[PDB]
Amino acid sequence: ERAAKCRAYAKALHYKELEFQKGPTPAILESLISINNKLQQPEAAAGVLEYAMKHFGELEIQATWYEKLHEWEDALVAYDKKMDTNKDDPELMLGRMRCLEALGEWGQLHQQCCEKWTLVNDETQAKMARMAAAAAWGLGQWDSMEEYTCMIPRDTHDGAFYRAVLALHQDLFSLAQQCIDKARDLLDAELTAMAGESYSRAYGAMVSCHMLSELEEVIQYKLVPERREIIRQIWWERLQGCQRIVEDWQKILMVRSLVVSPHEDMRTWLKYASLCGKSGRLALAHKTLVLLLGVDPSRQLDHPLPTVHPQVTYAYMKNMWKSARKIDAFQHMQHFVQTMQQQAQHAIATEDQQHKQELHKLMARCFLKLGEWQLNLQGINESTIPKVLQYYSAATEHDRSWYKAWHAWAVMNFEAVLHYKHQNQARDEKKKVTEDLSKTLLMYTVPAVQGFFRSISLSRGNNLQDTLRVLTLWFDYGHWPDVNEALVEGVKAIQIDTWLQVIPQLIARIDTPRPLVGRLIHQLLTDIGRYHPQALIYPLTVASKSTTTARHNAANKILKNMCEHSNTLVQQAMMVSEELIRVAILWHEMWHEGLEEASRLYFGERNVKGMFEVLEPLHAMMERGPQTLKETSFNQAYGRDLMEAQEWCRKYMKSGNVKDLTQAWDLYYHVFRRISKQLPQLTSLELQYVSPKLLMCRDLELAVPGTYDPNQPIIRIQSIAPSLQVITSKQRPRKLTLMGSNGHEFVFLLKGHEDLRQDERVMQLFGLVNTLLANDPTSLRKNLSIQRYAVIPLSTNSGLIGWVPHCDTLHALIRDYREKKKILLNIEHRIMLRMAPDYDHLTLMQKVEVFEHAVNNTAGDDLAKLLWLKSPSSEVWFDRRTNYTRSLAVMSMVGYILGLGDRHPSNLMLDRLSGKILHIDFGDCFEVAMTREKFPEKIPFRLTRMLTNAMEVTGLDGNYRITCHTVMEVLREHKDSVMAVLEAFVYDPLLNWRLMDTNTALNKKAIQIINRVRDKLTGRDFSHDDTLDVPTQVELLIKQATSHENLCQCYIGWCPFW
Amino acid sequence: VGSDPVILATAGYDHTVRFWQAHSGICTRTVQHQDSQVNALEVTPDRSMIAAAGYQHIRMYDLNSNNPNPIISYDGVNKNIASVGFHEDGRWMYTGGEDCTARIWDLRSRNLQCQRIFQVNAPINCVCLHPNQAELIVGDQSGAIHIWDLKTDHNEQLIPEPEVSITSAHIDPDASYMAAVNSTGNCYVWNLTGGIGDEVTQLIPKTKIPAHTRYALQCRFSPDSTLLATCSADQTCKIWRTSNFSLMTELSIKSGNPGESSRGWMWGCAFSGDSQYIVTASSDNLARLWCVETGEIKREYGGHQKAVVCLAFNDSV
Ligand SMILES: Oc1cccc(-c2nc(N3CCOCC3)c3oc4ncccc4c3n2)c1
Repeated sequence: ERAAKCRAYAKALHYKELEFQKGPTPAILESLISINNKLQQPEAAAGVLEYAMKHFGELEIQATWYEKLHEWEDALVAYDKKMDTNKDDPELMLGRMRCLEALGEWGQLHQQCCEKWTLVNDETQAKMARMAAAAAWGLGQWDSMEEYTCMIPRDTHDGAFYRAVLALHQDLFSLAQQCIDKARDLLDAELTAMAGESYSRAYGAMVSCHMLSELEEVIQYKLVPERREIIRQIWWERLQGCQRIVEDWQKILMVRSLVVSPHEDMRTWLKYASLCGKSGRLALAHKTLVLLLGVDPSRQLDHPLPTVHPQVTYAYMKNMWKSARKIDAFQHMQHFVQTMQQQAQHAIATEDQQHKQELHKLMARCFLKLGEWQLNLQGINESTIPKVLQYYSAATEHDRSWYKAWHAWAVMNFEAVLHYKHQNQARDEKKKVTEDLSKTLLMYTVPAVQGFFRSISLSRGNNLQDTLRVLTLWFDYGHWPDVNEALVEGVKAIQIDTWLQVIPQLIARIDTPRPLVGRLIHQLLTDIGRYHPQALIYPLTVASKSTTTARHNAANKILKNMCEHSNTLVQQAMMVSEELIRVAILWHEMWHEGLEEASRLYFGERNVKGMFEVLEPLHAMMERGPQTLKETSFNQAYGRDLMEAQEWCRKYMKSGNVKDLTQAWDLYYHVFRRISKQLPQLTSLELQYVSPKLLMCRDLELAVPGTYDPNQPIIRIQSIAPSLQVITSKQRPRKLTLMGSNGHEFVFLLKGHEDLRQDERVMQLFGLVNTLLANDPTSLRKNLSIQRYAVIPLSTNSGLIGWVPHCDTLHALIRDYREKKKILLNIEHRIMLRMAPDYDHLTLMQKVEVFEHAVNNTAGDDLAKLLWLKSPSSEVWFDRRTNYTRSLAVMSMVGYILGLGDRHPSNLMLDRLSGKILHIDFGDCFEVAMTREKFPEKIPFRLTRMLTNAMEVTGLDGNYRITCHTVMEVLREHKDSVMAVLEAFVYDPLLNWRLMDTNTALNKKAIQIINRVRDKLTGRDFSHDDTLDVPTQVELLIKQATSHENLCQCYIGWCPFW
Repeated sequence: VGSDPVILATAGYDHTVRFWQAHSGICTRTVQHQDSQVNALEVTPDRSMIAAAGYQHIRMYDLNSNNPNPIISYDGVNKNIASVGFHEDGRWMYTGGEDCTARIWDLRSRNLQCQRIFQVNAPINCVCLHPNQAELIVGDQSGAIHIWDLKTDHNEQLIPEPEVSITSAHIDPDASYMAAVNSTGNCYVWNLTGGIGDEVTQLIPKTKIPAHTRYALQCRFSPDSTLLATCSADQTCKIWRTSNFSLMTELSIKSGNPGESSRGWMWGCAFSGDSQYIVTASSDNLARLWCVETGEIKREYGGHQKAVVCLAFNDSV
């Protein structure tokens, strides 16, 4: 029944929304927030209110909007403005009061009640009493409570509840006992009266039901003396665990207040105040602590802080920092620590070890904050550098363990290193200089390394940032003995596991010319070979076949080393990767492109020295002789022609003719035409012709490409599917499919001529961003994640790509709908061309019209509409949407940071089962797409029209935007871990090629890209000078992604109308 | 065709530039303008030949030889060429390109090169020449209006509201008023300090008109200096009183039911000599002759296959 109730609500919401489509009215708008409420979709509905505001200032009073937007603090001073400008107005008071009772302002709420009691209005007399009852409850005065309770009817759950509290104070137990059960049944029948269309009052009934069973433990805590620990435990666990926004917990503690004074709870109230500060209610949190201190809202302001409760003071201190007064905060910290170390050293009479310990750990938190704040107040220069290092080392001493302490110290040293480096490149722009620098850097490099090492061991399974940082120092310091020893120490010290995170970065530096550096890499790589090979073979196999000598060389040693230990696995992996690259581009396929290229250099460029370079390896490639049936059947139909076609080429080399050379091209154009014919006839490949070795493979010990992780039983290639569908494309990728030794099937994409290594690092970055999202509670609350896939490079040319199930490209999904609804696929396109035949050359202004015109004569439904027709139910439909919107918003923001261009309709797809979005192809990263010459992108991420449509109406206002700043919040918080990863493949030695394509040293270019990334993570992306906070940045971004002006410029294939 | 007292020219995306006979709606000659749409038409003060500012070229056909093909092309400039303006004494021409430059062209000489260049950040949408022939007003996509002193080469800039691209600018024959129209849909009016001859020539802001909701595409003063016209993407030409700055006559091509999705943008306009009539360029492939006072459609010049973005009009003796 219950699962069947939300169904009808979802289905009605569909039509309700499609009605709002037809005409946006306040009538529907009312019946929309409400129906989305029932569907316990809080934020989506909140977006309905954002629209309600932006188009109807019409349930009026900006204090009524601030109140419905639960912005009590905004609605209060709005109501103050509204009441002092106006008159009494019975309603304006009720609102002014509700704000207080949510803020927990019992001081003012009680006063506002008594001090204003003409209230000739009798409804004004009825509500009145409920608020002032609790106000008095909050302020002790039980007399006022009873007075105001005597005015609350015993029919209301409220009236029956406040009787239970007043009883429990005066110790009338079986009174309170019965008052509980009456209020229960008054609320049971009350959750059936407002059956569905109520406030957060079915969500706040859980606030009442919680309070009532808790109030039954307050009962338990009165006569029978033996749950004082049991009740406090559940009270404590169901707190750090429980997550109810500030306001509920006030009331919850007020119940517990009948029983335990804050001075015995302390940890409880500190934890609570802790949440008030984090959530952003400092004025409240302050009042929590002032009570706990038992001393002033430091009205005595020039006076020292009281060390009475070392824990409480520290909280007050950091509350003061987070508050305005932050120079004042720093000052009370220095002194607090001084007092604390003296309260330790002298006041510790041995039989006091626990207090000494907890005292020492609180101190380390203090030093951390002291250094943090010094950096915040002064920045990084010759005076602060040693002082904060002093602070951090001090924190390191007092806790020894603790990730943050060691980390903070490493980063300080590493930024000390950076500070001088970047000061010295500054010097060089305008011999004793280098020596002092050498000693300077050596002084800070070695601690940095050491710190990062003790930090990593304290992170375990969560150290990617630190681990890479170790590498920056390792790789970046062409090694001075001092640094190398520190590294060698760490290598021995820290677990092997660690380095798996980092393997491609390491392999990018096998052929390291720096000799002390290289040794350690190789030795470490071999150790990583000893425990978990598998994690090594695939990548090492790639490296060992590499034009660059020193690379493949040093790679082979490691493999050799691994054979004395895991030989057939090395041999298995060897052959599998070998065979797969054969299957990727077949002999004739390589010949076709080669013949196209050769005809461009010669017939269209007059370049025979380039042309010969094109053909010669193709001839040498076959000189080795055929190796598979497919290779021989080409050799017959074409071989003789080509072998003699090269003969004419080599008669010209020596003769220098042009008639010798035209006999060759005579032969070359023959096979070309033959192959071009057989090309659209490649729609399948049978293994037994193409690679029999792969058909042979049975129950191997090689693990299914990119499945292996420790923790997880190794999944091996038990067999290969005998046929590979050839996805007919310009690069004809193969649908290779594998059999798991677990039983399940694994599908891949064998890609011929695309350097896949970039997408690997991108997937790596993603993994991190996934972690971060799983770790932010809010992002975890909403299931925010990036749908990722396995990327296994096989050379510079080829590689494998994990094939996510249940996914169709946006483009595909449309092409079906369009043909099914008898719409010409490229209808928008044709409209445009008919209007402006010279479209690509119009002025921006002209383009915007042609564009707008095309949009106004086409359905924006499509996507939205087919995802409704797909859904088997309606609740399924709804979730698939909630999924889609969130997941898309994620990769809108991440996509931005990575500078992800080229997001056309065949480059993102939708999981038809969950609705979650998925991005493929990560070639155009960083501003690259926008920097290009012809058809530059003006878009940050595709937020195209049929996407928007497919969300809830009130889309960008609802889930999308919220999810946007939620994700973006996380990213800015963790800006450094994210920058570690990115820096790591901007300056990756082998991957620097994607930036010299601005042409169709790099040191300078690379720096920019990385700054650009920081700018984006520090709200400086737009204007240099401003520092935009998240929601602004977000707003600005959504704007840029939506501008017709931007979209009409997008190259037509990108489909800026889809 | 340049022999008829009234020259009326029409261009657009249909690869022709068509000449019409004012008083009838009959098309005289048509010339081939292929490979590009036409961004701007202006008839030289000399009544000898007309200019077609296009994509990376300025083609110039002849009103006198009544037949042939482009007398002069001006190439070697990337991105669109947006505005054309001539200087009374024959041999000068100005342009504002998407290549962010304002260029001075010597008409009585060779070279696809130009005698001068003024360069800004952001594309230049419009270029017009102060009556005194000594200063050029240049408005770009950032929203800056530049005054270029053709003698002192002294760049002097002024942004009004803009972070918004300013679309066209004009200045009344009497040199008393300058006006600039932007993409928000606003129209800014300044009062001209007639420094001139040993020059100062300053600008004192007078009014902002909320001319339109959609893109405002062009503005133009009547020869009178009585009226100011505003063409817009809201499919409307609005004619305002210089005395009040109040709206006097509105011209529009807005369907007749909300469910039409527009059809036609009001690209350009040109007043008659006596300031009694106004001509209109629209994307619905038609030019239009209106009575400025009654707002009456007195003629409809239909002929272009594809849209119209360009007008040229002439009244000289
Ligand atoms: O990282 C890259 C680079 C280039 C191409 C691709 C790619 N990925 C694909 N998906 C990966 C995620 O799960 C579903 C399959 C993908 O599916 C395809 N289907 C047809 C043609 C090409 C592709 C294609 N290309 C991915």
